[PDB]
Amino acid sequence: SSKPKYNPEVEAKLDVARRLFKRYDKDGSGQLQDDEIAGLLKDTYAEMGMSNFTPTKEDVKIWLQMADTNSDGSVSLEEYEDLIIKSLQKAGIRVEKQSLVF
Repeated sequence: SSKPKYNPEVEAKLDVARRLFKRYDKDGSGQLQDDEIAGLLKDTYAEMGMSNFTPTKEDVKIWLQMADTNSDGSVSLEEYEDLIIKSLQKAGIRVEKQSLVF
């Protein structure tokens, strides 16, 4: 019903990641399979001026487990952005999410 409250510095990075998602999602399925992720990293890496290494079905697997919460070989829009959140924390971006006491 209600969504959390993230800082303006967080969404700022989540926006650029949103376009990159659909940029590869041609099937419009809303999930980046091990294949769709193969080339995705190549671009996602360019964001940091990286060499844009070309991994394989194996490497992509270890990367999928990080983003994907179900590790079902599919990273949803919400499952992908999160991957950048963990990095944004160390990158120098303050983020806050609605967390209550269990």
